[PDB]
Amino acid sequence: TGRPEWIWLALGTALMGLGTLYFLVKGMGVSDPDAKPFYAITTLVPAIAFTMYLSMLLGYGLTMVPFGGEQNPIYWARYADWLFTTPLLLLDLALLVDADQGTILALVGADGIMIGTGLVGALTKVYSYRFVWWAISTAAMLYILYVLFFGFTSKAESMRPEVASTFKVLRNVTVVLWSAYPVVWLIGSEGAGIVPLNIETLLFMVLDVSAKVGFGLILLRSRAIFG
Ligand SMILES: *C/C=C(C)/C=C/C=C(C)/C=C/C1=C(C)CCCC1(C)C
Repeated sequence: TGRPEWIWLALGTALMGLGTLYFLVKGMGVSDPDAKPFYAITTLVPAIAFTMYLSMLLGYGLTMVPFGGEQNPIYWARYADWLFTTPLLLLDLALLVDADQGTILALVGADGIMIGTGLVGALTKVYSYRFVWWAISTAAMLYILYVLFFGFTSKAESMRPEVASTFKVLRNVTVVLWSAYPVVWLIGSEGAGIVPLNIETLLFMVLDVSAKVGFGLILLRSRAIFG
């Protein structure tokens, strides 16, 4: 179809694929059992992002939704990606600060709501309602971020300065990147359609890749993954 954004899809596929292979080889060569968890989870993020990025590049994960008097292109494959990749990244942090089971449960659930109402809004035909679902999805994200900032950061204090310092970095990267998605959605094709689809795809690959490959490298290169 030669759509104005295939350039960004092919670059995301390439970066996600590269990060996936490096983590895979870096994780399968480690003998520390207690380290496997982090490597398997971290390699699994790029992995999923790769496949979904490849599908969109090939013309899938796309559907036209009617609203605003137009037939808007909605790349739904993104949510199929985020549904499994966000809670997995949340788990990496949870296993890092000795996060309690009840906490992990609440974070995974809130995350489920976030992507759930997120896709529903992106598929809604009543323009104004799309922003209703967007509003609920965003609130769920702020909850997760609250727990990550106030809660998780407090537990990372019972760790060594090595585990507490690696978490603050991953927490900071997660807070900055996750915070930008709702805005990108709001002013993009799923929202006010102010920023064209090609730019939007560019903004997402940068965020996706930074929050996945950029997240994995920091976590896997550190020595705080050695329980
Ligand atoms: C690898 C992907 C990552 C780390 C994705 C993070 C995605 C978010 C924090 C997405 C948030 C959204 C909202 C707050 C509301 C509107 C719809 C979403 C799903 C784009």
